[PDB]
Amino acid sequence: DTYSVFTTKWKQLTGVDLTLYKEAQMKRRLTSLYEKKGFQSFKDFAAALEKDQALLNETLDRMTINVSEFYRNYKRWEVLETAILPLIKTSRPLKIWSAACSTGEEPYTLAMLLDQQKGLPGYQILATDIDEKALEKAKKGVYQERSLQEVPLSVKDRYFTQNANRSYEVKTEIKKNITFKKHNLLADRYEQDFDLIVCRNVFIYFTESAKEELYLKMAHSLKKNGVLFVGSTEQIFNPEKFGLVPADTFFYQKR
Ligand SMILES: Nc1ncnc2c1ncn2[C@@H]1O[C@H](CSCC[C@H](N)C(=O)O)[C@@H](O)[C@H]1O
Repeated sequence: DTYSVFTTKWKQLTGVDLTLYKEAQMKRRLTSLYEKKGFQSFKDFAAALEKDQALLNETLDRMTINVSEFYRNYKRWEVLETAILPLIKTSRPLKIWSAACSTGEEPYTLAMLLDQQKGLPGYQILATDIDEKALEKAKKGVYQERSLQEVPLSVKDRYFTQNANRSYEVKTEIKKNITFKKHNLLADRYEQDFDLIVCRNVFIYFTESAKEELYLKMAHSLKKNGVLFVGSTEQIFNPEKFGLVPADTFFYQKR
């Protein structure tokens, strides 16, 4: 099976195991991507990826639909703000994970939302992705207005400089609370004791079996009463089996 042989090679080069991704769907996206570059097989595509780092980094950067924006599904962030933050705040700083942060819109949202919380003891956000080019971009912190349409104007004025007409940059007072790190949700060790884990619009790529395994690792990585925030098409069935209780739509609390 040519995709089988290719999956083996990709795992060896990047540690990413495509057997843990929906097959028909990823197989089609990657066929499309090698064909656009005029490869004629996975075999030939694999050979180039081993010899061209840029092609490899480009391919990781193209294995999902990764366009993002601040406050993606804006009303869910008000839920987080009003309904969820009271459940998780304690006397200690909040420890947050933005798991699959892409170009950084999400973790920056989290930081700007949390900074507005007067008297919150502190906040710490780990922001991870497998895509190093997206992490590079997130670190730089420069966004075009298209990524900021849901940022309320006072928040945009407070936490970014506007450097040109539709070009803004996140201030250091926000960046300093975020650590951008290369990390594979499917393979790498998870830190522990998070108050909040935000993992949105990534599980959609994984097989049912792979994401079920990741819900249990996440439930484990939460402090008791901590919360998991998922994407607006995602759902965990029988959350009680993971020791999670649904808090509002798309939020799960560790009991
Ligand atoms: N195994 C894996 N571990 C970590 N990140 C992964 C991954 N597989 C894919 N990704 C990343 O998942 C991202 C999905 S885009 C979603 C970004 C953001 N959470 C939002 O909601 O808009 C991409 O940046 C892709 O690089």
